Amino acid sequence: VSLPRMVYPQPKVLTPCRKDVLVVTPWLAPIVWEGTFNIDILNEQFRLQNTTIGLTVFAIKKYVAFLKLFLETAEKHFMVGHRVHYYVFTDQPAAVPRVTLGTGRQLSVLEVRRFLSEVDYLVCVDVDMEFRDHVGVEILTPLFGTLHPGFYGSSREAFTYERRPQSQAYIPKDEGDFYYLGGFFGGSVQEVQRLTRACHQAMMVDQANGIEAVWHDESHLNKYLLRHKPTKVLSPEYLWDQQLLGWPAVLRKLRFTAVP
Ligand SMILES: [Hg+2]
Ligand SMILES: [Hg+2]
Ligand SMILES: [Hg+2]
Repeated sequence: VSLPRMVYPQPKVLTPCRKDVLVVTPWLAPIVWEGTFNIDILNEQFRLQNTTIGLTVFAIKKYVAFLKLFLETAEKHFMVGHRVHYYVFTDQPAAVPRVTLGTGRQLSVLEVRRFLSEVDYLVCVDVDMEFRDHVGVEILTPLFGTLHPGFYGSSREAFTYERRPQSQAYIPKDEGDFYYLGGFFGGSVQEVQRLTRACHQAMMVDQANGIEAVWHDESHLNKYLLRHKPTKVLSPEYLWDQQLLGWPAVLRKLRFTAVP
């Protein structure tokens, strides 16, 4: 459907949006930084499609204690205005806190195909986190990864990829675009299921061969995103640790952060 009339600042062809950072990958995927997007335009596009976003978290054992702050802050910052379905995977269904949700937002508790019928996009994150600023439809795309906040300025030789050729997650020293985080990725339901299927299969082959990748699921994620380039990449605004890394000039917003 057509966008409505909208009044906003004209984009300037001869003024870059950011001169301090890379805003597009060599495969022409945007790298999402503050200042690259007009959220009013994007909200319109995604609302006109009545987009539903699934947000998945695993909260096992002691980690169920992090759900309250996670969900409360998500209510304030994650996809506000859009349909959201939270999926909490937990071994303790009765310990899930009763958090008040905005309209159009729901939570399912899954004790430890349906995703295809219930949501358009899946976003997969860690529970021991909090939202501190806007995380919205600017991230949505067929497949996205997030730049690890400890490695975004590193050479590829310094990336902590799996370096043993015996592992399915093996990446040699001369290969690699970025170091993506295991704790924040997503995409269309189809692409996320493809990713998780590929990673599960690679992990089985490694297990059969007596090897475990150096950073586990993150190592396999990195191999997958090397071979299947993400259609957007999120900047470290989208997963930061202020205690460990401070607040550099390059970060105009800290959107989603570690909870000590
Ligand atoms: Hg997921
Ligand atoms: Hg896996
Ligand atoms: Hg993976």
